[PDB]
Amino acid sequence: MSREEVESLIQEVLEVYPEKARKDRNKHLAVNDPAVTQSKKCIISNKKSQPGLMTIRGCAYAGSKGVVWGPIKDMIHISHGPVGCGQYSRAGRRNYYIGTTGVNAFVTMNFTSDFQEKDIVFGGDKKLAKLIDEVETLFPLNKGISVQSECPIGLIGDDIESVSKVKGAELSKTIVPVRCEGFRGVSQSLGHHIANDAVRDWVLGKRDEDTTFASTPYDVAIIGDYNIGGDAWSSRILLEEMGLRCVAQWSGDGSISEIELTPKVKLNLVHCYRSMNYISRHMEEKYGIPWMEYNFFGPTKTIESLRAIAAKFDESIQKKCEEVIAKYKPEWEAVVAKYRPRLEGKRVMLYIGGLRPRHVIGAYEDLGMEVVGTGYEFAHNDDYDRTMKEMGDSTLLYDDVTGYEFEEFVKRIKPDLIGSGIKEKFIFQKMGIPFREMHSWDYSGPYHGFDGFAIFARDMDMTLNNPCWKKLQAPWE
Amino acid sequence: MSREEVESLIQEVLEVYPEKARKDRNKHLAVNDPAVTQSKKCIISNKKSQPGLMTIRGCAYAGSKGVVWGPIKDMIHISHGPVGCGQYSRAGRRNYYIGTTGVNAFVTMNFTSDFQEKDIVFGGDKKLAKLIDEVETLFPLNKGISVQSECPIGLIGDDIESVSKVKGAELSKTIVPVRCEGFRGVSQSLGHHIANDAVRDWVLGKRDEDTTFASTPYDVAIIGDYNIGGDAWSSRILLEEMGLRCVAQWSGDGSISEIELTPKVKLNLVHCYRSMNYISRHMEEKYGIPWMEYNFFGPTKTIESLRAIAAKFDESIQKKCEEVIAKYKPEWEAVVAKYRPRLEGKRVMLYIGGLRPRHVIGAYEDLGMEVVGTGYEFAHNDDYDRTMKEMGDSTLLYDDVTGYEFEEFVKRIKPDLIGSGIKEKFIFQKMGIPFREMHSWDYSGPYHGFDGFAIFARDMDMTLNNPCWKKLQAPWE
Amino acid sequence: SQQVDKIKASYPLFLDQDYKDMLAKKRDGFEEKYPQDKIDEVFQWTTTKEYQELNFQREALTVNPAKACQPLGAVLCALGFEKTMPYVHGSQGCVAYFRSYFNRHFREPVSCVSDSMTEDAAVFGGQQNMKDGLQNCKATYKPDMIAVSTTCMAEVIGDDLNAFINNSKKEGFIPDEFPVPFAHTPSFVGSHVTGWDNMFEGIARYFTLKSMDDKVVGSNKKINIVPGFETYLGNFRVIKRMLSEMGVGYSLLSDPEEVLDTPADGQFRMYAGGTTQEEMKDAPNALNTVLLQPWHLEKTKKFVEGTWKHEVPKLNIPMGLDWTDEFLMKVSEISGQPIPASLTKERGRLVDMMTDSHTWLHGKRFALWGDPDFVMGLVKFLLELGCEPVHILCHNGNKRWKKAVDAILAASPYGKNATVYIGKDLWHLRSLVFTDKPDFMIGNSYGKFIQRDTLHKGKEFEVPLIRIGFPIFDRHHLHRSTTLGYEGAMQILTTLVNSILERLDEETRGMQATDYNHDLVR
Amino acid sequence: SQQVDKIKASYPLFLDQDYKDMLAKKRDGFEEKYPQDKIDEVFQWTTTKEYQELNFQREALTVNPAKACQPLGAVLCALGFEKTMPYVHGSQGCVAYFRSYFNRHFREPVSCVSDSMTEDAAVFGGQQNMKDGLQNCKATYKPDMIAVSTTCMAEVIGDDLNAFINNSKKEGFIPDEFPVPFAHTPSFVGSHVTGWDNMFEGIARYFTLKSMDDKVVGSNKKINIVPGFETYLGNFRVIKRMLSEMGVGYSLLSDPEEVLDTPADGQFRMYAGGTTQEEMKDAPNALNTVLLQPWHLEKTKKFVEGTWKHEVPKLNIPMGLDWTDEFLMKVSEISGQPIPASLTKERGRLVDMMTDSHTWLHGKRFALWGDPDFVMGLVKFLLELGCEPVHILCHNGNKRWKKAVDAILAASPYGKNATVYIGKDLWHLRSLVFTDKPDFMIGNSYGKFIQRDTLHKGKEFEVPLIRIGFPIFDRHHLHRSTTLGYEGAMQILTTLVNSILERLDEETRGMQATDYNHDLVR
Ligand code: ICS
Ligand code: CLF
Ligand code: CLF
Ligand SMILES: [Fe+3]
Ligand SMILES: [Fe+3]
Repeated sequence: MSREEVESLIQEVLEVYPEKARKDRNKHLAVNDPAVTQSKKCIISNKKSQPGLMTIRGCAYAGSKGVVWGPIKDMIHISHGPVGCGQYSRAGRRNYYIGTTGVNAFVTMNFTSDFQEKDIVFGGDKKLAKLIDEVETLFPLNKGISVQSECPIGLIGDDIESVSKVKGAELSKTIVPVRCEGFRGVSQSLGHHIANDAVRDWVLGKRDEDTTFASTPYDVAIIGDYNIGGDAWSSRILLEEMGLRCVAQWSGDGSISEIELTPKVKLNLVHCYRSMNYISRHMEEKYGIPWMEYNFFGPTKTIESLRAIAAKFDESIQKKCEEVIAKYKPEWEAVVAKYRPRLEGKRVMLYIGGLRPRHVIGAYEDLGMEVVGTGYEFAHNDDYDRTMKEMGDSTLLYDDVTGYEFEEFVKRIKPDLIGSGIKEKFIFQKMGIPFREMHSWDYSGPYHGFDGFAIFARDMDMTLNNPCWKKLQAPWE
Repeated sequence: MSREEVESLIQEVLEVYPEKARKDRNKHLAVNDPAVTQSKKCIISNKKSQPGLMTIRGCAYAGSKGVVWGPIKDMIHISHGPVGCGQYSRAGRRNYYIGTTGVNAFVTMNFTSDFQEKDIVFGGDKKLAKLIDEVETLFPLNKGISVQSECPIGLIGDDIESVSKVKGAELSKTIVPVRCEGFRGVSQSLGHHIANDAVRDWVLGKRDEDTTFASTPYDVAIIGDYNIGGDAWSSRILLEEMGLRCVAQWSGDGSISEIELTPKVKLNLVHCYRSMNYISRHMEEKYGIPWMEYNFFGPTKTIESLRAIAAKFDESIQKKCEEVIAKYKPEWEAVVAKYRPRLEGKRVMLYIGGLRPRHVIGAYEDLGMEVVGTGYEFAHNDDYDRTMKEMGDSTLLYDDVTGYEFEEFVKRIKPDLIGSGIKEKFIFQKMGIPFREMHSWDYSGPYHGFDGFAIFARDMDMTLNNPCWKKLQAPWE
Repeated sequence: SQQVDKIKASYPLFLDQDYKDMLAKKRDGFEEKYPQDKIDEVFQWTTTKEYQELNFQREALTVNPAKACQPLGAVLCALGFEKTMPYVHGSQGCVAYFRSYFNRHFREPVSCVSDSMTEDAAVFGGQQNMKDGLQNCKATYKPDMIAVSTTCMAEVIGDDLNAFINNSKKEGFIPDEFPVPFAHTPSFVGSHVTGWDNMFEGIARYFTLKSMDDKVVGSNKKINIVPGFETYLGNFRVIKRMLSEMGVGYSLLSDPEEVLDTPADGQFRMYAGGTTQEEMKDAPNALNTVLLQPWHLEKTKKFVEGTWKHEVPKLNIPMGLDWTDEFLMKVSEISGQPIPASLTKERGRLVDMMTDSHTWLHGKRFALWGDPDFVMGLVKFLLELGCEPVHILCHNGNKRWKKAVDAILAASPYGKNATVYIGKDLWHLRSLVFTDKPDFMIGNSYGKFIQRDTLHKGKEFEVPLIRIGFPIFDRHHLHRSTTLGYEGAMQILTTLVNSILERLDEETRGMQATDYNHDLVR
Repeated sequence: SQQVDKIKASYPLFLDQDYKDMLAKKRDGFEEKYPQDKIDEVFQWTTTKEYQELNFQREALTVNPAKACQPLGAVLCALGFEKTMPYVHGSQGCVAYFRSYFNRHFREPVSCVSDSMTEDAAVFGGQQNMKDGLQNCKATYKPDMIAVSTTCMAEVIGDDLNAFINNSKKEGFIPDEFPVPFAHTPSFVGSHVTGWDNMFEGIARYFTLKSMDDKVVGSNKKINIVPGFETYLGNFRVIKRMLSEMGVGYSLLSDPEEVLDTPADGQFRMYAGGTTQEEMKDAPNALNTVLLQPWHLEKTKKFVEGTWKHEVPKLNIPMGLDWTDEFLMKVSEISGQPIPASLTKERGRLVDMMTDSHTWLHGKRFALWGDPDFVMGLVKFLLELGCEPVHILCHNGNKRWKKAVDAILAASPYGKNATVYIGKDLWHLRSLVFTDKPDFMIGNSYGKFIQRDTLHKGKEFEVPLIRIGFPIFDRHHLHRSTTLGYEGAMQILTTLVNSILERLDEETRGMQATDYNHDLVR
């Protein structure tokens, strides 16, 4: 605790900065007050990163191509521009899927136009058309093409919309142009917006006149789950056990037909508010489909979410929900009995980009673990509004944290465990603090649902209690 | 051809020895004359190795357990004594077999008494009986047991014959005691003799009163082929392509039932005279079965052997033999056309033990290669009698050669290639001279028959013409 | 469901039938998936020669490239100098990707900064971002030097780095004495090795161009060594060890071995080791300069010969036996130090390992890919071993390099079946290994997918991958290996022969079927 | 049949149908083979717990042992001294086997001589063979020293080595000043490590027992290091490198690294390197003596403490983090040299590799076997990594060693499921890995057969083998590896984590079946 100490620590850490940088940085650091429900009066977010500060934040192309569009298996996603962008993002995110790669699924592949000097000087529209022809020749079972723009596309004045329209009608193939140039916005979050707008404008309404899909009163769509290590599959089974039918799954293990099917479904279950609220609101206004947020991190939150979801339907669904809860109670109770004694009392500091810094807090508390600091790369003020009530009093809050800032906070607070991105992990392992990679689950099987909680508890136990952390100090020194 | 120079080299090499060792070794080194038919007048063989001269020879246990009895796949061979013997010989010889190891076949396994000082002081007969019971318990599908004696069994007063008799009748199981103590004899050849005597006395006559096996006029048995790299399988196919029926093969891929069936055949084809001539002569005297030696190294010897073997039978077999020769002629002709120019004119020195140094000369000659040196670790005078006609004039002959002797001879003669065992390989590779293992075929089976010749030519070409031999001298020296 | 005493990860929790039934229902109900027979037919078609012809007719589409963009190499070069912060001028998304890429390969902290240019900068240029970024970086992370490279967006808008940095110095954002070398590194041109070359030439020019008057060639009795883009720590270490063994004074330039291998002792070290500014300033006083990877150090070669007046030797990368011998002899001739007996014995031990494993290595067929110098060194060593490089691919290779490799192949009888491909990607290589199957692949982690594809055709068509090169994400600690010198040749030979033997044991492990050839001794 | 352009050797020439038809006819006609259903049933029975009970009730029968006999270790010890011929009094078949065993493991020439004892000798003794052998060996091979060990036949007949050698010297067959140390090495007692201990104690006694009057402890300011039976060259190299880095004077005793690693330069060197006779004579003047493998150097310990009056430290084998730390601290305390910063950084880098791979290593279950000191060091390191040793087997272990290993296991939560077995063989271990399946085996090449057996039960039951130990016939050049110190720990950790990852890639390579978990980055 010690709110005054945490505020004093924020001031001493800020002392290093030049005047301009420090004044902007102070607005992005805060001491939590759970009673406060308007985070704007407390913290500022979604602003440009100060230059030279080693910001964690990714570009808009990472938000669109890497996050939203890349997971769908059937569609071929062309990184339009120089070679670097798609190569660094090739299969770096574990959006799991079922398919035959290179034949009907293309998630782990890198398709790019690979611009050279002449493409920059003369333009790449003819190259893009020829590329689309070659794609149709060599990958006949693809069900659609998206064109994700990199920085030069926007800067050289290329018109990919006209190429998409012309080639689309000629081949009878859906071609989705996405203007996700990295220079746009300040973070991956603007790319989410652009990707959702492209989904709305080019894919979502293809079956508005079609009524050949048979709908049931129990039709739901999972929105905003990317199946990280099979996370959506762990969540879908529970929904299927409650009696509901999951028509679509955005966008992990997703297909273009599922996206088109989403207007038919009665209810939208949104997991990541940050990336998919845009299209969820659009569908509520256009189709009258209600949407609600849920949380499947840890037993308490998943039980609450299942009951709330079942409350939207009739009494048979509620009966099945109680049956599912009763069926899974002994397993997560055994997990708690095994692992809570090993983790009780430990303190965690979590830095991630959106939703998860607040989504995983309940699962940590289910194991008796205290979150004393949390922060976001690119969340908006509504995310902090949802975050302040879920964190304890006088805990540290931090938006777009600089590498120096995070290192000093960790030195002062001295957490038992840190959850953060890959760039952070090597630095904290050197300092002797156990590190868990929140973005990729450290290449581990899913953290969602009751099955996920077992893996979560085992993973947290093994890193925190590992014998090597007791060995960084040589005996002679 | 420089006969005086070879004689001078033998004298200078002998100069190093003390008087007794020099007088002994001078009788084991000769310059070959083809016209001479009695080899005793120039070279002496089958004598005790000189002490402290680093001989290549093994012991009688290696000759019996390692060579003759070990290949029998469906029997369990107990190394009776301390642990070393069976461990060094475990799966060191590539006798190929088809079976389920540990269930019905036991070739690559090491069964041992593991004698300890108590067993030395008070004897191991009761331990042998208990061992036999344990073997019957744990390996129920074995079809017989042999007990191979190591050096202590003979030195202490063990009597394994009585244990074998008593246990054999009680379990209704064939138990073969073999008195193959390593200190008997001077080499592996006495091991061969002891093993053949055990075969005649305990196994060969089981079906003398039995007449339920149906015999044909074309019944033959392969004797002395151990299936190194499946060498016997390469030879057997040719025999079955000629119309003959191979009832048994001793002892590679061999079974005890095949041994018991051997006295019913019409002809005995002995691939190795030195290992099996003992039992071949016994079967000729007792059963009236004729036996003949044959050679399947290289196309010329193979064709000659096939024609002679067919000449032992009627005209149908001879017509089939001409069909086999005609069928295989293009393949070995292509082998010759591809590999002969690359190895043409190359000179070879071979030290291989009992049968191989004379046997492989024709294959080397088929590739245009000249064998300047032939040597035997444990051959008898009759082997040298056959060798002198096969060897060319003024070539070097050598029996039980020492390490010093063979190194000096190689330094003077300077062969292009040396074929010998694993204890000479690294010595001559460091000297810069290409080396082929002529016991295990450098783990490249088989060298027998028409299919064998193609592997042989490829292997000789790949070692002699290899790029590394041109790189032992550093450029700056 | 989970059993608390034996918790299951995604593999094989998904293998459980409840999950299998769920996935089957999902596929059958809402994926509108092509029938499995059509999938099988299309896959079989993609393994054919007709598909290969269509594939090699590609002109616009690149699939699964085997290269990266220039600023990554620029950052790696900058990391090799003491207390130097790599600064990339342009969009921050690039820096996030570069840091993530390098962090996965070395399993180590990678420090780089961006000035975070946005659309406003795309309209009015990046000069305000330059001034504030340089001030902020110097204040916060306290470097001794800041090395500036360029993202593609900065290159397209035509930001003038020299003018920007000078204006920052003349307006008091950074001190006038503070060293800020820079280089233009366009993503569209060349690849990451080109970026390494550009960054190094920028740094060398910054420290030497205006002070050549007092420089005398050979006065400091050392040899400069330029490593190029190197992702193996062992390569730096073996070069240093061999030069020290000969007693040869040397000055390694752009060496990052320490900062990419810091210990875990309870403190984070952002900087460690690296070439000092004094070494770079005194470099023109060396006897000569050796470029370890000449095929991507051409601009550096031009600067070093034109300005430093060093007669740069024509040396291949010191890989394998002959090229290591030539490198050592050239070093001895330049410095006047004889080759010591320890290196002679090391060479002899490598030759001993060659004679020991030649029977297993002879005639094996390899496909392989990577960067030009590494590829040509590996091809040379493979020829020395009696192996057959069949498919040689360098996505970032040029025509002169291709003639050099063809000449190397023509000098050996083992190069008769080799074809060299430049400008081709890994999808081309997938077609090549299907239609003309070799025994093994040698390349980076991206080859694993190709292996998977071949296994789908059948076990008898599977082409195992051998991981040598950059990047190696799946394996742990392979970045500690060595590929240069006799040590590197020994490591590579061991890796190759034991991959061959491990595959052979895999193929002969079937009881009563193929295990007759499952020999204890090989 | 053979195709000249693609010749096929035994695998897979036998796989051709003509050969399959031949083998089928042979089996069906003359082998009288048990029906395949009976064979399958018996195999399944041998994988059961009831079979394991019967198997562990064995008292007389040993199947697939995991040890050798004393004279092999005696020969290895003798090879570690300068220009020394190992001389084995007894039968020549033993020497043929020893030479071939060592030749396959190191791919190097091993020189040993025999007096070729015969049946006539069994009743009259070996003294004539001894006198002729000593004369002949000295004349033809010119050794500086001849070290005499004994075969079981010589031990059973009770040949008196001391009397034989003395009579050879009084006769004049060999000069009275020529050093001929000897040791009795019975095959029935102990194993090869016992032979190494006996040979070393014989040599040390021969050179020091009668000259102790002038010896003062600590006068030469060195530390003696005794390595025990070691088959890794890298272990000798690392121990020398660590001691030289500390600036500690040392005298390695019985070091053969040079003889077993001679270069291939066109000449054969029968001798190279080795401990000199002057070093052995001056050994009692050292500060102290360290035994690297104390559990098979007990007789050497008794001699060194009783005669040299050195206070031998209680040190474990320097394997893994804690035991390497303790070894270095003891060396520093004895010599007065501080531990340098290079070793501190090396230790930190090992700790960094541990933190990098801990998630993949944690909780993995291992069976393992080998010699006592190596086994206990490996168990200690595995516990340090968070791994679980399940089946620990040492065929040549004793009860005191088992008590020490049990104490080590009790000190960690990761040893709760471990069982230690002494006097058991590899058939016992086969039953153990069937009934209580671990994740991996660690051991020598003889484990490959066990792996094959488990694969026959099913792919989900297969236990992969990791080759660490002696002997390693199937693999090439693994004898160059290191297992001691921080370097050896680094090598072992890399081997383990990459075996785990390679197995995981094998299990997730199935297209559209398990390849959802076939991740690029691990
Ligand atoms: S049995 Fe003999 S030593 Fe005739 S003991 Fe030896 S598998 Fe040799 S020359 Mo090893 S009489 Fe066979 C032999 Fe020849 S083991 Fe093999 S190759 S043809
Ligand atoms: S000549 Fe032959 S191999 Fe030698 S012992 Fe005698 S039968 Fe055997 Fe055995 S255990 Fe070791 S290897 Fe010997 S010393 Fe005894
Ligand atoms: S912020 Fe984002 S990742 Fe950066 S470029 Fe812009 S869209 Fe792309 Fe691309 S090729 Fe390399 S990595 Fe860049 S310098 Fe250009
Ligand atoms: Fe690291
Ligand atoms: Fe060797």
